Amino acid sequence: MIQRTPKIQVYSRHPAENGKSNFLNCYVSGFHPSDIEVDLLKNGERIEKVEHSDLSFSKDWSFYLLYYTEFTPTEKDEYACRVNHVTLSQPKIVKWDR
Amino acid sequence: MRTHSLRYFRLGVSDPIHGVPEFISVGYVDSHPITTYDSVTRQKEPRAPWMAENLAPDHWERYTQLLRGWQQMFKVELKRLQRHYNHSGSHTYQRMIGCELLEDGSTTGFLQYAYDGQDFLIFNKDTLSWLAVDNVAHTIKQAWEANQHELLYQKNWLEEECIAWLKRFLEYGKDTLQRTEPPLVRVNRKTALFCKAHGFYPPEIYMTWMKNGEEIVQEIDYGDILPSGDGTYQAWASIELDPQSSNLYSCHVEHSGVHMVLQVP
Amino acid sequence: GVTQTPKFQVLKTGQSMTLQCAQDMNHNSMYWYRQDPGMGLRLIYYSASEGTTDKGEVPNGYNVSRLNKREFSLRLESAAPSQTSVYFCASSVWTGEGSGELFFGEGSRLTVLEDLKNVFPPEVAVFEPSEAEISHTQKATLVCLATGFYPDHVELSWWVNGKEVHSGVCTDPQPLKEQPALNDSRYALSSRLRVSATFWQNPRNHFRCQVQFYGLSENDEWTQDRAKPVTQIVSAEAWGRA
Amino acid sequence: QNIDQPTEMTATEGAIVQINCTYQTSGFNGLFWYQQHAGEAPTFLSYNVLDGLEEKGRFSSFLSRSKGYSYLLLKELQMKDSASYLCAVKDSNYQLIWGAGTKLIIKPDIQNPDPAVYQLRDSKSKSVCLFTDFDSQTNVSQSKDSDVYITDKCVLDMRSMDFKSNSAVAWSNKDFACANAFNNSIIPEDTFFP
Ligand SMILES: *[C@@H](C)CN1C(=O)CN(C[C@H](O)[C@H](O)[C@H](O)CO)c2[nH]c(=O)[nH]c(=O)c21
Repeated sequence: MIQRTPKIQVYSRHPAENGKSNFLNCYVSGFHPSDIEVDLLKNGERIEKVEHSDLSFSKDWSFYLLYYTEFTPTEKDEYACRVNHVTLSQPKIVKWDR
Repeated sequence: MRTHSLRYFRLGVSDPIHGVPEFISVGYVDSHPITTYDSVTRQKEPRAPWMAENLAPDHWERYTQLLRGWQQMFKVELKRLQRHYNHSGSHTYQRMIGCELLEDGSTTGFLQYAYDGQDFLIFNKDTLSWLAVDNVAHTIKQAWEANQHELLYQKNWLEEECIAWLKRFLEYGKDTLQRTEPPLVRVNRKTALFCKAHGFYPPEIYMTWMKNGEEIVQEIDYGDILPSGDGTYQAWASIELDPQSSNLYSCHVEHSGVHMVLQVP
Repeated sequence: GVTQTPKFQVLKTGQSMTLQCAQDMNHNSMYWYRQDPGMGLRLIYYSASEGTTDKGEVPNGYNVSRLNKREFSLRLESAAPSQTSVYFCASSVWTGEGSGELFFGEGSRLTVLEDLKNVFPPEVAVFEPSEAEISHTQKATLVCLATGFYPDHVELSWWVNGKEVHSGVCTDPQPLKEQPALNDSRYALSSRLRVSATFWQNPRNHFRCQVQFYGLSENDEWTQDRAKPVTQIVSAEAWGRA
Repeated sequence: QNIDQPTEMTATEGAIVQINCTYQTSGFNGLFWYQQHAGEAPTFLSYNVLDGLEEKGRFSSFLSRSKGYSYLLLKELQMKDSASYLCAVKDSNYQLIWGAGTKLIIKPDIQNPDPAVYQLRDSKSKSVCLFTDFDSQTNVSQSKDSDVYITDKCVLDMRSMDFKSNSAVAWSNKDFACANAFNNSIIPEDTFFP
């Protein structure tokens, strides 16, 4: 009954270049159980139109998800992912260090 | 070709949250979801366009009925485990079945179950026996091994039916499952050396660094293969630049039968 | 085991009819089949698990209801002659198993007719053993005949001294027709019971041939003067001789 | 998607019979054999899903998935084995496909043939003739005149005496006599008419 905490990676579909519309990806992987909650933060603000893949299963009985949303990067903006899990008391934030 | 796999997962939760279904069953070919069913929709549906384009509605009708009974089967199984374990609350029952078709034509098959994400029972199609991880599993193994007929049927499905299914899907989604998009590989500086690759399918790739012609696995920081979300994948591997010295480092990448080398000035 | 009712039924074209089936075995899957001469079993409807049903191979004119984990009822909202058949209810532990074997009910025989006008209970007569046979073989062979009955809804039994006997008995499996030309022909069926000539010569021995006939039910309207051919037993007897 | 097995097979008491079955299905998930007596519920006999012979008592079942072929083998045949044997195959969708079935007929081993025809008189005076005790080799053909009736071969077992005999019944209303009864059938020459 040992739980596994999620692994949160923040990155972009293609290499980041300011002024060109890209995609920002939050890949939450290797967590257990399947109840998870993920949001994408624009300078700390939630992003409404955020899409995600359906839940998916791993050989090692864990699960993984991909939350992604369209965006255009700017030097002014900092982007991070917020994930809450049963294994987390404080929701965790992961910044996008490009 | 390459190696291809067909897998069928089942998930059960004893105390579902509002919305979080108490049964989900998803089918994969390699890494692509092909089918989905859950206790809420109570019907089986494709997750890939080429699955629906090629399977008649009577197929989905038929397996929808089967999955409904299988969903019931799973609910009962999880109850007995929790009773056996003297467990209460929410608990997870999982089961993965599938097969592999290798490049050389050899096949593999597997079947296993897991309780609370823990390896619980593993099938062995080559000895017609079950591997129990603890006493509760052994008690289940004692019963399951009794019906010797089911073990035999298990072996046949894993070895023959599964492969036949998988081959069928390979042709159905040939233009997607059997495609290849080569990776774009660049080298960065950050101070270490980042050898990044993006936009490549299939997702399996090998990357490593070489010190003048000798690999150093210990001193290489590999990154996971992540999905870019457009159907391709990306990954990277970093290495520390010895400042007091100066060697000739080089990035090596293997992907879908192509070996590629970049050299640092 | 698996209990399905009724064993026999007679229906007029356009009637409604329901077959009961229950299983004591705590199975999840239940099936309704129709078995017809010439071809194998054909599934009508099936219930892969509680609270779920689906059409089989021939679901036209039929409907089913998974009442609970135990009962799976089959309905004929309007009977047709093309529906005359033997219906078997089966259950298995689960569907999708490999070795999951089926468990069948006793079977239900239906005969759908344009009108009940041709339903006639059998006439049963018993013929004593030939004198020649007794002194030649030391054994007495009896013969029983059921004549002019329709439809083929009979069960023939032998009753020596009030107890059903099975040893030394042979009943025709297929009852032949009295007038084979017509398709509405009456059926006739014969049987044999053989015992030691010592048994036959004892006059304190009572032999009875019983024909159980399944005809009209309790809520079947009957009009014509000739008596209602309700489900009934027709017997003929005989005693021992010199 | 079809299943093929013979219609009728006749084998002698105490001998061996091998009922064949060939199947062509989209996928395969096991091959079943069911026994079903006259007017009785079918019952499970054997399941095969991997190639090879499986033996259990007198019955044995063989599967060759590659050849799409199987057979039920019944050893030391008994009179009680007369029934229909149903060959059924599960397909890739677990849908169970039933063959037409095979009707098995066990000829008794008539030890001491005593062919003869006897007349029995009505207890409440039609009249009938009984062909009994003949060899299992003989067969009985239908009558030559409509309004004259004959039944098929019938085998009774006097289990107490360990004695079995064949029999058939013929009757009519007409004119009709026991000597003219079974003229359409090849009757043993030494048959006795009193
Ligand atoms: C939907 C068409 C996807 N399937 C399958 O096609 C078949 N399948 C296999 C099944 O579990 C075994 O062959 C059988 O129970 C013997 O071990 C399957 N299984 C799942 O658990 N989930 C699925 O979605 C499918």
